Amino acid sequence: QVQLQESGGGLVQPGGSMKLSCVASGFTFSNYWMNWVRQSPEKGLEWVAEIRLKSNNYATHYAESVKGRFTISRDDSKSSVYLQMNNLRAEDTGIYYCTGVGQFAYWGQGTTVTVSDIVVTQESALTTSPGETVTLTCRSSTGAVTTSNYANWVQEKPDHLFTGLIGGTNNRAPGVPARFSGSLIGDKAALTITGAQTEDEAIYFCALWYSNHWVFGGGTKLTVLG
Amino acid sequence: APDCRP
Ligand SMILES: *[C@H]1O[C@H](CO)[C@H](O)[C@H](O)[C@H]1NC(C)=O
Repeated sequence: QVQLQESGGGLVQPGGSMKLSCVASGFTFSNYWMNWVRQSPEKGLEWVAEIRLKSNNYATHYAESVKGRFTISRDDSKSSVYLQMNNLRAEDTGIYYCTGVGQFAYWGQGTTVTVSDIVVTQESALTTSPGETVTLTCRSSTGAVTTSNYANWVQEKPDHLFTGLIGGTNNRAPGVPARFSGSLIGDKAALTITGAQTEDEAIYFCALWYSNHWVFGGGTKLTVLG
Repeated sequence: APDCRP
């Protein structure tokens, strides 16, 4: 249904520049904010930048790690979003994804870039079996998670394939199976799978909103045995 | 808030 198709990655030198592109289809691109998020084995999933709508004068926000080096832009007439990356560092190495909608339903396939504080905490691993009910949790170092953190849950399957499950605490993304649900329980956000299935073996990440930026948790590896 | 449009 929805496709986000990235391009422009590669193998670059420290100090260099690179521009990434992402072309959207299957949804009204110009009505939604877009984000870039990156994944590295060292720093996990990291939100990089957002761009808002024409009606917001295309307002942008950046992670502190890239501010002054990266620029996000969009071309609504081409249904495309871009990331200009200047003065690249070793720490910018990773897989770069364009993502958005309610708030992280849709993800591109990723483009690899190789260059050569709030903590959100999730269970490292959980083990379940088919037909069980399993609940994953997401804690903030700031204090209680509330509906003002707009908790999102996303799923990663091989090979680095992301799909959004839940946004705005408990809103299921379109086409997401009914066994997934979101909640707030004991001042943490939570994702529940009511009757786990073998195909739900995957890494699950939460993301929490703080005023004007997102912080992703470390992810939970869910194994489904039997 | 973030992008809360459905
Ligand atoms: C999203 O809906 C929320 C309800 O919480 C607000 O009305 C908000 O104004 C909407 N988002 C945008 C981006 O306009």
